[PDB]
Amino acid sequence: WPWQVDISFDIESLGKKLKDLNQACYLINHAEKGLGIAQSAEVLHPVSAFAPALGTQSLGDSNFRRVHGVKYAYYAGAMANGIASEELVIALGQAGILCSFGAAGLIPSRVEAAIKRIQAALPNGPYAFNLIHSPSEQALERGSVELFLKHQVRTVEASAFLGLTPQIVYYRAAGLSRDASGEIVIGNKVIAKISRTEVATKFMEPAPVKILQQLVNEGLISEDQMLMAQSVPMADDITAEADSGGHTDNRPLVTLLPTILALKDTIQAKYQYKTPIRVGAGGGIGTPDAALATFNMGAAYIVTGSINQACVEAGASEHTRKLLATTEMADVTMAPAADMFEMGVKLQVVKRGTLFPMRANKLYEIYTRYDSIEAIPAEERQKLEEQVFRASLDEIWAGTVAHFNPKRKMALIFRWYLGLSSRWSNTGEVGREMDYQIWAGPALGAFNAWAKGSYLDDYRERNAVDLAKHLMQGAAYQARINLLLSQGVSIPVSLQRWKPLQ
Amino acid sequence: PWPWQVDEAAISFDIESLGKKLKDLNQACYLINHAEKGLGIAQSAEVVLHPVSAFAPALGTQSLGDSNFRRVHGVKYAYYAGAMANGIASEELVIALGQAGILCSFGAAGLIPSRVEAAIKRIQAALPNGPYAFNLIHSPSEQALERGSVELFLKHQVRTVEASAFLGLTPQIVYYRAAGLSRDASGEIVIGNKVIAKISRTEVATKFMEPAPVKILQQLVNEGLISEDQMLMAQSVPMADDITAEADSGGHTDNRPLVTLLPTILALKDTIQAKYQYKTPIRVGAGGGIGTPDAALATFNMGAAYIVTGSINQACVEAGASEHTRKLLATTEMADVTMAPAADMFEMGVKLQVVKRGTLFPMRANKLYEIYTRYDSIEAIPAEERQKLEEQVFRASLDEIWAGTVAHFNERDPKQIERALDNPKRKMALIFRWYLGLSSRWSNTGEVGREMDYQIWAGPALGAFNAWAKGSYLDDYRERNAVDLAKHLMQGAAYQARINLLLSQGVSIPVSLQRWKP
Ligand SMILES: Cc1cc2nc3c(=O)[nH]c(=O)nc-3n(C[C@H](O)[C@H](O)[C@H](O)COP(=O)(O)O)c2cc1C
Ligand SMILES: Cc1cc2nc3c(=O)[nH]c(=O)nc-3n(C[C@H](O)[C@H](O)[C@H](O)COP(=O)(O)O)c2cc1C
Ligand SMILES: [Ca+2]
Ligand SMILES: [Ca+2]
Repeated sequence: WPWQVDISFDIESLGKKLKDLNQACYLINHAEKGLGIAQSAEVLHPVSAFAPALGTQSLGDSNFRRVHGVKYAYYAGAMANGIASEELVIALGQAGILCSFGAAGLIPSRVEAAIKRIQAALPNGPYAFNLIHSPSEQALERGSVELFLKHQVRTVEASAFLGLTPQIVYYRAAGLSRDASGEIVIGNKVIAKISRTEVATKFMEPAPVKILQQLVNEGLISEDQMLMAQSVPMADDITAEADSGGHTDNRPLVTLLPTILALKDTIQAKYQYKTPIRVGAGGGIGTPDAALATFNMGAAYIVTGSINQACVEAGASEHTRKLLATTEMADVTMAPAADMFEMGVKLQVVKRGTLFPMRANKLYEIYTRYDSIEAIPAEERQKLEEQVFRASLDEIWAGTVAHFNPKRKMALIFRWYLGLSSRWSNTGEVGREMDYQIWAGPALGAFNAWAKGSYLDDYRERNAVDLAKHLMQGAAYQARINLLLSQGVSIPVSLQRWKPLQ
Repeated sequence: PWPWQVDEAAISFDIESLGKKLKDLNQACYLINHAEKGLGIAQSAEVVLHPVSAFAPALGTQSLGDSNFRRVHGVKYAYYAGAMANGIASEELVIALGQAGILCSFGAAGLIPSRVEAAIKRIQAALPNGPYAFNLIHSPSEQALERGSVELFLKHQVRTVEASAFLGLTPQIVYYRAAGLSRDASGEIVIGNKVIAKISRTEVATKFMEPAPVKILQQLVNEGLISEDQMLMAQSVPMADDITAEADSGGHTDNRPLVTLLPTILALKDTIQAKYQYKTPIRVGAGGGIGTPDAALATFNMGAAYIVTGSINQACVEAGASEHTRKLLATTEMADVTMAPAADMFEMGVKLQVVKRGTLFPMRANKLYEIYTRYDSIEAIPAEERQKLEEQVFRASLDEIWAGTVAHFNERDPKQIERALDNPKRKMALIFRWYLGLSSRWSNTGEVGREMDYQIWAGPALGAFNAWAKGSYLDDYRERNAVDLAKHLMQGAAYQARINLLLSQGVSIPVSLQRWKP
């Protein structure tokens, strides 16, 4: 290196200079004091190692930040039933951070209200809305899309898809237009969250002609839109969702992400889109360490979820938040999902401080083993009635009927619990604590452990914005440390990691 | 920020040339954003003609991982190929890796002592100065056997053991460690017998990071097995030099996320190292999920001293696995693995990670656990379900299987047969375990006609590998050499570090150059 200097061997000061990512670091050894650092040099103590000013903006894909209009290559993933609440979106968006409104499970009127509120607060973004695939209820998907289009909601996080549907195709294609120069403008942005290559492929490739044609025919998109749709991917960003809270197939981040990046390279080479497809990732990200790891694999951006439910902005009860602050990595497990209960799908939930997973598991065993509720041995039937429902199955069924084969009846009854248990947690239903269904992964325990001993120990002091900052600033910090280490600098262990001190 | 300038015609804008130069890790890279032709790159600069807008130093694989790991183990990369049972991590594998300066752990688990001794002799002939290791697997039921292995290792001066499946210390692993301790000419401690402990739980890591306890040491001294000075020395050095954090992986696993497990173990390391202040610090590396350069890089950059591979090595021509298996393994995609009942600890619900494409083992094994748990006894299994097992799985009556098992365990370990009845559950388990046991052997040896029952250990790392490799010469199983894979992961990781660097400076690197490809 070409520099020399004439500052500093003061350990506390070493920490301060290292942590200022807005300034370059010039490193000196000598003897003693034996590692020194300066923030200015000149083209006579020469310089042994260097780190440039590289901050949070240096992580991830700059195009992600440009396209979404955000300060970080980060987003807070949707959380069902308004858990990713209006307050959450607004707080994050006010900070220049992307967040997906948790539309899943909410009624249309509720979603409309959220749109209005969010748009009032964030007239020029950033924000996204969750569009969840609803296999059983196509009309509902159509409805959400119409709403989004009606209000010019420009960004959607598409999740739980098994491939394309006419509704997501419609959203995508309806946003396309030509600029003065004749180039395609992609007005409706899509972030497709996936865990399989088969589905990723569908979103990385253009929409099919036949679906497009029907949309033209139905008067939903224009001929040119149909044409344009054939030359742009179905999503701008692909979120690889590894092992995570909620619905998940438990794939390792370190294998999923690389696999999807491989796929990306393949598709990009084949289509040569003018704007390259981006691949980001989530699932397991609760620390600076994990955040950096994910960027380091080639993630365009990172996604958090579990840690955000723990924050004061989230639509989750005080009880629940409090409990989330104590939840360790061993305190989560797989349990039956209300959605696709019948096929045995499971989701990752909290199992300490609640009996939900045991109870859900019981409902599945019973559902699968009996023909009808009548076949359930008056025996365990009565314990269910006592411990789970707190009312005869018949009475549950009556309520259900007012909310409007025997196997189907049994499911409908059981889904009362599977469904309401999530609501109970979200709203804080008193006396129903032991039945709270609370979605979370190992990310949360990771976070908690990382934060132990800090101000973050108090659930009341957890703000989504702050968490984002820690992950991003921490990652950036640790990137600098790696750079110096790579060069043979002896950074003291106590400075090697970003910890929450303030 | 950059104090150099560069004369044109040293610069290229050529994309073929960009790639070549980026990939040359022995030379630094000076980048310039020219009005045109845009991105340029040179490998020499002035110091005052265009100014430099981005830089990457010459930094190669040696900057990855812990240099002490390399010095201590006498290897050229901070990497090791993990043990694979029943000789899957074969003599051929160990030799090929060791000959290249790459650490490999011989798969001694399940092999008989004479076989292990033969292995030792062959390996030591080929590698008189290393590097190599031997797997010492904990056998909770069978301390005499663990004892024999250590005895064999000490006899032949096998200096490096990969200690796996431990739940804590045992007198055998302690003996191994302590017996290797000597003084140098200055009186300093020499750690002759190196130990790499592979763990997934903090409770176990802790034991291996701390010194051997007084009580066991004292015992060894009393038995005449180690000297008093060796006992003294043992109190100042860790039980293991290296701790491998094993995340989600092929074979036995508790499916821990690498991105949460490794930082947890590193933090523990820091704590213990700070407490004991060992002259040579304890190190933590990691495996589980490492099948690509991206993953390798991220792992190093989390703080791993080294990386460990396992699933990908089984796929290589040196592995002690059948040609059929190896060929299969090249077809395995990331979702083509699943958890299945383990033969070892079947009854306790222990599972392991196996291939589920091109073999029905997992489906069949899972069915067995289902049946075992559901029914009181073999006689209670619905006639037609039991029939389908006999046709499709056992290829014989359950009573014929039982017959063989009795005969077998009566010559080997009659305790099982005794214990197992009156108690139909245990008898049923014993019968089912016949399949769980042999299915591995079938794969390893390539039993003809038992292809759909092959038990083949593997995690998603293999799938990621296959995806990474797709379209390359590596598509052909016959072209997969362990050394080559190691080198690809190491060099690729180095390459990606440079790419990341440059990207972080805002350099527009073409998508096709962002990842290291075969
Ligand atoms: C309580 C909770 C609710 C969630 N709800 C949704 C949802 O409705 N739709 C969706 O696509 N993802 C949902 N997610 C997934 C997150 O958006 C994110 O992808 C995931 O949580 C990241 O993994 P992590 O849990 O390891 O952080 C939810 C996650 C949690 C923890
Ligand atoms: C087929 C196979 C056999 C293995 N046998 C052993 C063994 O006998 N002892 C052991 O400690 N680890 C064993 N392992 C684990 C590997 O040594 C290594 O730790 C692990 O495979 C790395 O994770 P990965 O599968 O994601 O690469 C085995 C792994 C595989 C795939
Ligand atoms: Ca999820
Ligand atoms: Ca394993």
